Amino acid sequence: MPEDRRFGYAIVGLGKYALNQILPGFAGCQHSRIEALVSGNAEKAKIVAAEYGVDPRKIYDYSNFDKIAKDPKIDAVYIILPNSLHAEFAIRAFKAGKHVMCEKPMATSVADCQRMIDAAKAANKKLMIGYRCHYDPMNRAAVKLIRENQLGKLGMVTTDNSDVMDQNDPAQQWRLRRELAGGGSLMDIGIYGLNGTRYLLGEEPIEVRAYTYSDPNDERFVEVEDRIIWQMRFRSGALSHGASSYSTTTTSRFSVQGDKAVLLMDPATGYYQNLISVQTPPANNQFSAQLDHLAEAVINNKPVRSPGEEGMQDVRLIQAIYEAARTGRPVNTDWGYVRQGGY
Amino acid sequence: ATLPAGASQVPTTPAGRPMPYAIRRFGYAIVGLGKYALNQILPGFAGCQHSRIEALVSGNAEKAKIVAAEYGVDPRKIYDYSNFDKIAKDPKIDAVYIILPNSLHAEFAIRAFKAGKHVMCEKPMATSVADCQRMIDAAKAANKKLMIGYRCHYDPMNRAAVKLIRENQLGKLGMVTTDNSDVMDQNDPAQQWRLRRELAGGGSLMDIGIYGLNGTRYLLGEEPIEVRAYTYSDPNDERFVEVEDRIIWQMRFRSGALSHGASSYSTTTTSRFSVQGDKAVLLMDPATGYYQNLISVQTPGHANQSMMPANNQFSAQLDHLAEAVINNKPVRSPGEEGMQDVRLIQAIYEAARTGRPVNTDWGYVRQGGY
Amino acid sequence: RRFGYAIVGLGKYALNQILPGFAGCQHSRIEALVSGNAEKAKIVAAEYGVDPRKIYDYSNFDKIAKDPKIDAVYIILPNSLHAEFAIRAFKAGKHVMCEKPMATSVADCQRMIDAAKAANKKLMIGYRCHYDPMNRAAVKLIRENQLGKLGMVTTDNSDVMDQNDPAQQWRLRRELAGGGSLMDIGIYGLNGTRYLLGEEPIEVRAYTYSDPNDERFVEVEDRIIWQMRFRSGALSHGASSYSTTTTSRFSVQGDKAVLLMDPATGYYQNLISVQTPPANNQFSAQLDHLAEAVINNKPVRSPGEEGMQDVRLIQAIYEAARTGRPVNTDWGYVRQGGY
Amino acid sequence: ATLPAGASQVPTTPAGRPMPYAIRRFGYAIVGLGKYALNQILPGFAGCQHSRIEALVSGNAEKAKIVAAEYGVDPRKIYDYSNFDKIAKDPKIDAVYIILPNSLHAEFAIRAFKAGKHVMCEKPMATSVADCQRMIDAAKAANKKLMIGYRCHYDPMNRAAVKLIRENQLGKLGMVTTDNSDVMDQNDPAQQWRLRRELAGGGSLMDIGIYGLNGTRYLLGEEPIEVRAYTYSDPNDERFVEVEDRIIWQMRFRSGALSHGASSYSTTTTSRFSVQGDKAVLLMDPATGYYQNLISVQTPGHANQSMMMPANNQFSAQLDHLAEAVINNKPVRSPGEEGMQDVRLIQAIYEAARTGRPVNTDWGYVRQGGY
Ligand SMILES: NC(=O)C1=CN([C@@H]2O[C@H](COP(=O)(O)OP(=O)(O)OC[C@H]3O[C@@H](n4cnc5c(N)ncnc54)[C@H](OP(=O)(O)O)[C@@H]3O)[C@@H](O)[C@H]2O)C=CC1
Ligand SMILES: NC(=O)C1=CN([C@@H]2O[C@H](COP(=O)(O)OP(=O)(O)OC[C@H]3O[C@@H](n4cnc5c(N)ncnc54)[C@H](OP(=O)(O)O)[C@@H]3O)[C@@H](O)[C@H]2O)C=CC1
Ligand SMILES: NC(=O)C1=CN([C@@H]2O[C@H](COP(=O)(O)OP(=O)(O)OC[C@H]3O[C@@H](n4cnc5c(N)ncnc54)[C@H](OP(=O)(O)O)[C@@H]3O)[C@@H](O)[C@H]2O)C=CC1
Ligand SMILES: NC(=O)C1=CN([C@@H]2O[C@H](COP(=O)(O)OP(=O)(O)OC[C@H]3O[C@@H](n4cnc5c(N)ncnc54)[C@H](OP(=O)(O)O)[C@@H]3O)[C@@H](O)[C@H]2O)C=CC1
Repeated sequence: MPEDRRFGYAIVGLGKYALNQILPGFAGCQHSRIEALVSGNAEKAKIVAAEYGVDPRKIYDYSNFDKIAKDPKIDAVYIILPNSLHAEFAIRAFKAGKHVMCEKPMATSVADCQRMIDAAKAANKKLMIGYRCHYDPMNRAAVKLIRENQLGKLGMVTTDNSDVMDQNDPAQQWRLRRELAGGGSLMDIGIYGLNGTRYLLGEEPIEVRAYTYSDPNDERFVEVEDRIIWQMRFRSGALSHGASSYSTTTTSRFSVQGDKAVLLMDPATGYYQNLISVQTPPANNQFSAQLDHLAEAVINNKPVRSPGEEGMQDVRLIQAIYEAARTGRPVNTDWGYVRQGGY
Repeated sequence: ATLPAGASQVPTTPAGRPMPYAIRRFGYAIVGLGKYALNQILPGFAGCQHSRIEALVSGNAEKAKIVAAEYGVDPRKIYDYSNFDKIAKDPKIDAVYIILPNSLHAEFAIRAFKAGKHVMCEKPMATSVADCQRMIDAAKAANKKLMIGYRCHYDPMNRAAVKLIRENQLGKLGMVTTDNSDVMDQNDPAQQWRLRRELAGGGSLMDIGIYGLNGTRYLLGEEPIEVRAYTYSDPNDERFVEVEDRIIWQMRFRSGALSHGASSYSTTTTSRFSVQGDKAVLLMDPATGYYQNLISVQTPGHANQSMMPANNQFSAQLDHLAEAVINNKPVRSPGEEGMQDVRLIQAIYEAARTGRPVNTDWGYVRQGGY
Repeated sequence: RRFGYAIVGLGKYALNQILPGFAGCQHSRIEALVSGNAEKAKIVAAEYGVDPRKIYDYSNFDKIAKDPKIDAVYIILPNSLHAEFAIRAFKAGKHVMCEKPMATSVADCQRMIDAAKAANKKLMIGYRCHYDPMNRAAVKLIRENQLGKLGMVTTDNSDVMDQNDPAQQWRLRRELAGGGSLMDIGIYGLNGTRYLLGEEPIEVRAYTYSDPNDERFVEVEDRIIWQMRFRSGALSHGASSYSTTTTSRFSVQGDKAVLLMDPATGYYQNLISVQTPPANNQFSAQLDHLAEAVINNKPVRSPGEEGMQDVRLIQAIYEAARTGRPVNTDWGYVRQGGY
Repeated sequence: ATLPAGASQVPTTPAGRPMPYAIRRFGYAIVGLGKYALNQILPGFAGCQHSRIEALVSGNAEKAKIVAAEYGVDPRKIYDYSNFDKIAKDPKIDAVYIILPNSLHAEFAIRAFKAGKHVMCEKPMATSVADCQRMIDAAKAANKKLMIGYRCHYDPMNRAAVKLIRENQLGKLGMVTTDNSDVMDQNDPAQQWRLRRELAGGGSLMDIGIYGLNGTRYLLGEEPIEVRAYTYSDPNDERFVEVEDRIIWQMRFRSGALSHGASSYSTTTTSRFSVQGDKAVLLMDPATGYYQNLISVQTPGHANQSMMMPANNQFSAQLDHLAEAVINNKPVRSPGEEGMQDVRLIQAIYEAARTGRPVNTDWGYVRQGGY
C-alpha cells in the first residue's frame, strides 16, 4: 500500500539498480522510506535528494558513512554497490548499529559472507540479501502450485538467464572487472537460475557439474566468464541444467518438469511482467514487497525470508560450480545447508 | 584481447560514479480495476510504443493503491467515481479507457468527454442504442475521438483471416457459422452484474455472442439486412432468470450470404467461426481467444492448410487510439461501429422475442472498411 | 461369404464407394448387378468378377427371386425410386438395404416398412455414419459423460452442386430428389445431432434461401438453416448448402467440455477432438451388418423406422421454413436399440 | 432461368445412366503397423500429391487386413517379414518406409534395397554407427535413395525458425537450449522395446532427445566439435534397467556457440527449443509436436512477438519429398549420412556420460546440401 512511514532507509550507491528500480520502489511501500543517501558523487546525490525529497543534510559520502550511527532516523541501510564492496559496508553499517539490506550476490567470497553474518550477530541486527524474486507474486505462485503437487514428482529443471554486456554502461564496467564482480555471468545473473532452481524444487543440490567458455577475442571477457553451463543433481533424484550468458540478449526462462505436468516461467525473474503457465499431457510489486519485508521483520521482530545464510549458500554453490567448471569433474555439495522457514 | 578502458579504469575502492543509464506520449486513465483490466489490459501496456498508464480510477482505494504500485503510477493520480471529473485538470491524461460493467459505459464516457479527454470504451458499447447516440454526440461536441474495444480488430490472426477472404481465396461467400460461449456462475448468482439485466443490458449475446455477430460482419465485409433468432434458458436456473443463456440467430446479407450463430452461458469455452465460399472453407478456432488464435483453410480435394507479430492485440489496440490522435487520423473502431452491433443485438432480441424475421437494412456504412 | 448382394443403380456411391467397399467385407459379396446400361454393367460386372448371367435391369429385376444365392438387395437409385424397388425387391424374399434419404415422402417410407414385414425380411437404411469408427467413438465418449451436460450442437454439411455431373442432375429436380441440400446432405447433420445428443427434437424452426437467378435451385433449395430444441433442454443449429465447397463439421458443447468433429461425415480421414476449458471402414461395416443381423437373428442398427424419422423431421423442417413458424415434432418416436 | 439443359432432362422413371465421375505416381510399402505408422503416417498420406499407400508389411494378418481395407489397399499386397523380400516382384512399390523398433532398421533397409527399392527409415537410423554405414553402402549398391524420417526437417514452422535465423534476425548465435520428454508407460516395461537395450540401443536420448540433438544442429547450422554429458536413473525404477531415463548434454561448436539439453522418460511431455543470439532470442514451444509447432521471437526492449500457409503438413511433405527426389533426379534432404551423424554423436554423448570426460567430435562431417 502507497503511503509509507516508519522504517528509515539509507540508500548506498546511486547507480542503475538503485535509481531505476529501488528508489521508485518506495512509492508502493507501507513502512519503508528514503531517509538518507550515501554517494561518492555530491552533485548526483544532490539531484536525487531533491527528487525524492530527502533532507540534503542526510547525504553522506563513503568516508563519513559511519556517522549514520548518530542518526536514529536511519533504521537500515540498503547496499547497492558493486559485489566486492558489499561486505565492507554491511560490516561498517552493523558497527554503526543499523540493519542491512544487501544486494546479490552477497559477497565475492564465502569468507566475506561469513564475516558479514558474524558482524550482524555481534550487533544483534538483521541481515537481508536483496533477492526480489522471493517477494514476487508470480514466483511465489509458482512455488505454491509445486507444493500443492500440481506438477507431480519433480524430475527436470531447466533455467537460462542472459543479457548483453555493454562496456559503455558504467554499471556494466565493474561487472567486467574480476575483483569488483568476483566472477562473470554466474555471479551476476546465473545466480537467479541457481537460486530459483533451489526454491522451485525446495531442495539443495548434492552434486554439481559445469563447463565455461568465452571467446578469447572478446575484450569483455578477458577476466570474467561470458557463458557458463552447470548441471545439478538433488537428493530427491531431481536433476537440472541451466546456463548464464553475458553475450546473448535478455532471457529469463525457467522450466520445471514433473511426471504430472510441466511449469513454465518466462519471463521468470524480470523487473516488471513475469508470466507462468502449466502444461499437462492483488499483490504488491517485488521491489516494494522486499523493502517492507525488512521493515516488517524489524518492526515486528520476526525472521526474514532472505537471510544472510541464504546469500552465503548461493555464493558457496557458485564457488563449487566454478570449481567444477575448472576441473571438469563433479563437485560434492552435500554440506548440510538448511533453509530457514522454507524456500 | 584487452579489457576496455572503461572497465580497467573503474576504481577498486569506493568511488563516485556517473548518473546511470535510464532503462509514451499518450496517457491513459484506466476505469474499473476488474478482471479484464487487471489480467489483459494493464499488462498489455508493456508492449506498447505510444501509450502508457497515467492514472487509475477505482471504487476500491486499496486496489488502486496496490495496482498503481505494480505498474508505477503516481499514487496521487488514483481517482474514484466521484472526483473522476477532476481528471480535466491533469493534462498528462490523454484518454480514458472505460472497463466498467455495460450499464455504466455511457455515463462515464460522457463525463470523460466533458473533461476534454478522448475515450476508449469496452464492448458492448452501451445497453441502449440511444445511449450509444449520446456517447457519439458527447464526443463530437467535445471534438474528441471515440473508440470501442474490439481487440479482434487488432488481432493479426483475425486480420489475416479478413485478408485471405478479401483476396477471394474462399470464393463467393455463402455461409458463415459462429459459436461463442463460457460457463457463467461460479457460485455467485445475483453477485454477477453480467446476470443482472439492468447492468449487462443482455445475456450471452451482449457479452460474448457479440463476438460472433461482429466477426460475421467483418468476415463477410457487409451488414445484415434481415434477422431471425430463438432463445431458451432452463427456467429452473437462477443464473438466467433475468438475462438469456443460450440464443441462436440466423442472418441474411445483401450479397445472398447467410449465417447462423449462437452464444451460450451454460457451456464450456468455445470460440469458433466458419466461413464457406465456393472455392474453399475457412475455419478459425480459437477465433477470439486472448493469446493464440488459429485459422485453417480447406479446399476440396487438397489437404487442410493452417495459415501462418501474431498476437499483440491488446497492445495493438491501445496504441491505435494513441496514434490516431497524435497523427490526426480516423479510428478503426469508431463509436458508430459499436452502435451498429448494439442496434443489431437489439434487432436480434426483438426477433427472438417475437419469433419472426426483423428487417435491419438501415444502410449502416462501415467507415474505412471492415 | 454366406450373404450375397444385388446392387441396383451403377452410380457414384455405387461404384466409387460401395463396390470397392466390398473389398473389405468378411460376410458379403457383390452377388449380382442391376442396371439400365448393360454396357457399363458389363464393364463393372466384369471387373468385380460377376457372372454376366446375373446382369438384370429395371424390369426382369423380379427374377431375383429365382437365385437363392442373392440374399438381399441394395438400392442405390435416386430418392424418388427408393420405395418402388424396395417393395419390388421384398415381394421376392430378399432383404433390403436402401440408401438415404429413405424416400421422398413419409407415406412411401411406411409402405416400405410394411412390405418388409410382409416378406418377413429385414429393412436397413444406408447410414454409414452409424458404422463409422470415428462417429461411434464420439457417441461413446458422450455417453461416458466426457462433455458433461449437452447444451449446444452445431452442424454444417456442404458441397458445390454441379449441373453437368450425372449423379447430381436428378438432385436438382423436385420430383426425383424430393428436396434439396437438406434431403441430400443436410440429413447427415440432422441424423447426427440425434445420435450424438441421444434424443429427439421436440420442436423445430427453419429458414431457407436460394439465389433467385441460379438455375440449379428452381425446384430444390440451395441453403437451409434449422434450429431445434430437445426434451433435455439442449439446442442445436445446423445448415446444409449446395453452393459452397465441401464441409462436414459437427460440434457438441457440454458444460464440461466441447467435442469437435471435422471432417464429421466424410468417406475417410474423419477426425474428432475433445477440448476442455483399428476397426474396419464404415463402408464395409455397413454391408456386413445386414448380413450379420439376418444370420444371427438380430435387429439392424439402422431400422427402416429410424430412416423414416428423418424423412418426417425433414418434412417438418421444410414446413417450418415454409411458414416461418416453429413446428412441433414431439410425436413420440423411439429409436429402438439406441442411437 | 430454369433447370439446366441436362438437369431438366431425366427420366422420372428408372433408366440408364452413364459412368460416374472419377476420384499419385509413387508406391509406398509401410513396414510395421504400430502406433506411429497407424496414427501419423498412414493418415498422413491423405495430403500427399505424389506418394501413395501401395503395400503393407505386417507381422499380423488380422491387423493388416483391416488396415488394408481402411485405406483401400490391395488385400493381395499384405506381406510379412518372411516373404518381405518378395516385394521385389511388384513394381508398383517404388519405396519402403520402415517403422519398426530401432534394432530392426538396418536389417530391413538392406533387404529392401536388395529388392531394388528406395528406403524411408524412421529415426534413430540404427542401433550402431556400424549398421548406418552398412545401410548407406547397401543403398549405394542398388543405386537407390535412402532417407531418414526427420519430419521436423519438413515442418513449416521448423523451417521458418531456420529461415529467420539464417536471415540474422537473432544475430550471432551463442546459446541453444533443448528439452524433450515424455512419461514412458510404467506397466510391465520388460514388454516395451524402448526399455530393452538390444532393441532400442539406448534410452530417452535415442528415442526423443535426438530431436534436441538434431534441432540444435540445424538451428545453428553447424556441427558440435566437443561434447559433454551426464545421466542418471532411479535405480529402483524397473523401467530403466537397460536404458537411461534422463541424460543431459553440453556441446561446443566451431563458431563458439554453446548448447545444453536433456531428454526424459519420466516427466510430462516437453518439446522446447530456444536459440539465443546477441540480437534476439527464439523460442519454439512446441518445437517438434505432431500438429502445430509454435515459435516466438523475444527481442530486447520490444515485447514477445509470436511468429505465425500451409504450416500443418510435415508428414505429407516428408512422404512426397521422397517421391519428388526420385521422380526428379535430386537428392533427399535427410540422407542416410545425416542419420549416421546423429547416431555417431549419440554414441559420443553416451561415452561422454560414461567416462565423464569431454569427447571430441570434430571429425569433419559436412552437411551435404544444407540444414
Ligand atoms: N538483485 C537484482 O535484481 C539486481 C541487483 N543489482 C546488484 O546491485 C549492485 C549494484 O549494481 P548496479 O546498480 O547494476 O551497479 P551501478 O555501477 O549502476 O551502481 C554502482 C554504484 O555503487 C557505487 N560505487 C561506489 N564505488 C564504486 C566502484 N568502485 N565501482 C562501481 N560503483 C561504485 C556508485 O554510486 P555513487 O556514484 O553514488 O557512489 C555506483 O553508482 C550489484 O551488487 C548488483 O549485482 C543490480 C541489478 C539487478
Ligand atoms: N474486449 C474483451 O475481450 C473483453 C471485454 N470485457 C468487457 O469489459 C467490461 C469489464 O468486464 P470485467 O473486467 O470482466 O468485469 P469485472 O466484473 O471483473 O470488472 C468490473 C469492474 O468495474 C467496477 N465497478 C464499478 N461499479 C460496479 C458495479 N456496480 N458492479 C461491478 N463492478 C463495478 C469494478 O472495479 P473497481 O473495483 O475499480 O471499481 C470492477 O472490478 C465489460 O463491459 C465487458 O463486457 C470483458 C472481458 C473481455
Ligand atoms: N450415403 C452416402 O454416402 C451417399 C448416398 N447417396 C445416395 O445414393 C443414391 C445414389 O446417388 P448417386 O449414385 O450419387 O447418383 P447417380 O445418378 O450417379 O446414382 C444412381 C444410380 O441409379 C440409377 N438410376 C435408375 N434410374 C434412374 C433415374 N431415372 N435417374 C438417374 N439414375 C437412375 C443408375 O444406374 P444405371 O445407369 O446403371 O441404371 C445410377 O447412375 C441417392 O439416393 C443419394 O442421396 C449418394 C452419394 C453418397
Ligand atoms: N519420428 C517420430 O515422430 C516417431 C518415431 N518413432 C519411430 O518409429 C519406430 C517404431 O515406433 P512406433 O510406431 O512407436 O512403435 P510401436 O511399439 O507401436 O511399433 C512397433 C511396430 O513394429 C513392429 N515390430 C516388428 N517386430 C517387432 C518386435 N520385436 N517387437 C515389437 N514390434 C515389432 C510392429 O508391427 P506389426 O504388429 O504390424 O508386426 C509394431 O506394431 C521407431 O524407430 C521409433 O523411433 C516412433 C514414434 C514417433
